[PDB]
This record gives sequence, C-alpha cells and structure tokens, in this order.
Amino acid sequence: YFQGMEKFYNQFQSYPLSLHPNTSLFNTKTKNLAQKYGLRYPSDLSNLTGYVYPYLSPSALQVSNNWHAFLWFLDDKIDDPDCPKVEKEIILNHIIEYLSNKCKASHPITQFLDDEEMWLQYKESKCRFECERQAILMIQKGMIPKWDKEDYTVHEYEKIRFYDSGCETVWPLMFLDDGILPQYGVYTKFGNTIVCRVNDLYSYAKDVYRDKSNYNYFVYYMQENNCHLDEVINIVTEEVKNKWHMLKNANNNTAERVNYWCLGNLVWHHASERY
Repeated sequence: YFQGMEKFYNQFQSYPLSLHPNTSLFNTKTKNLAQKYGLRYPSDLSNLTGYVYPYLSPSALQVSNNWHAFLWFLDDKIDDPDCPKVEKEIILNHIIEYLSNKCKASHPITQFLDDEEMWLQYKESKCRFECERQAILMIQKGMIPKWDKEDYTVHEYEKIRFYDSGCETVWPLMFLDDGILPQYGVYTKFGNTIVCRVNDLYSYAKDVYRDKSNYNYFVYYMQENNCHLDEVINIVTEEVKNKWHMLKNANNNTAERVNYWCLGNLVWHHASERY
C-alpha cells in the first residue's frame, strides 16, 4: 500500500501553484457561519478550496468554501455509523424538500444553506441553482441507494460513487466568476473519476484497517477480479494516466478547471494528516 501510494503520487503530482494559498479569511468566515448553526468545519478543509479554485475571486472562494462545508456536514452525518438510520433518511428527504422549495429550513444543515451569508452576491447565480440541482441528484442517486445496499460490483460502485461523491455539485463553483454553467460530459466524468480514485487510494488505509469499511474502489475491484492491492494500484494508475491526459489535452474551459481541481485535490491529500 505505502509503496503503491508513493509510486502513484510521484507519477501524477504536477501542481505548479503555491503550497500556501491565501485561505485564512474565507476559512474564518465559513467557520463563523458553521458555528452560527452549531456545526463544525475543520480548518484544514479550507486548504482544499484554496488549492482547487486558485483562479477564483475572494468572494467566489468564500461561497465555494461554504458549499464544501455543506458537503462536509452532510457526509459527516450520513457516514456516521452511530447516527440512527431513520434520522439519516429524515435529513436526506428534508434536504431534498428544502432544495425543491417545498419546506422551510428546519435542521442546522439547511439553515446554513438558507443563510444570507451562504451565497453572498451569488444567491441568484446560475451556479447556485445548479449546485442545488446536483445536490438533489447526489442524494437521490448516490446517498439514498448507498445506505440501503450491501453488495457492490465495481460498476455499481462507480455509478453510486459518481453521485455520492458530490463532485458533480462542485463543478459549477468553477464558473462563479463567469456567471455560466460548466460543460457537463466526458471531462466532468473524468474529473469525478480521478478525484474518486485519488480519494479512495488515500482513504484505503483508514477505510480497510481502521473503519472496516468496504466502500472503496480498491476493495470492490480486488473482490471482483481476485487480485492483490499492488495490481489494482497499477491498473488504476494506468486508467488515471490516460484520463488525466485526455483532460489536459482538451482546449476547453471546463476541462482546464477540472484539471486544476484534480491537481489541487492530489496535493491536498498528499499534505493531509487525515490519511
């Protein structure tokens, strides 16, 4: 595992920007908003925002960090093994209802989203509506199926993880300073895959050895294909190499910003004590 990760990171680490993005101001504002509703956003997560959106304005970075905080709060609750299952179903259906204009925000997570400071001057932006549309899909096609499912093929995991990861909800943030939506298609899909492969690789030790969770590409691939971890790491390295080249070779604004997101996500995981 350790040698496989070393070889993987050495192959793909090509983050050209500062290891010290300016994050303090937006970290503080996001945490202040979280604390207003009794929620916690760990400061290290703000570094990810700084790494992945280095081309955004300060106000767009602020709202992006707020959206990442929403995803963190929800993942924290849904992935919590000690949270009662009925409470998870209640919060997931409530978020859908709130995001569908059917009910008031009545839980801390939706009160956070409903606050004037959530979206700042971007409350009526195309981004806001698309983030929320994609968050409904993340719940309906990602989180709800996952919390009812025990067995996964690799392909079933890939479909559920595409939604459950929330990556489709972050692509619109890349266009906050432009007022338009991303071009969804092969490049957002490749970005979703690259982010998830990196995340699953870095979380493998915690998932398998510490948390005893099977929800990880490498676990399901090893089961399905009867192979060892080193082999899957090699296979994923080849897949990521090909898809990341395809992302970098497109002269297309969505692909270019997805590339930054994949590069920044890799540097953040390399630096993190979490893994």
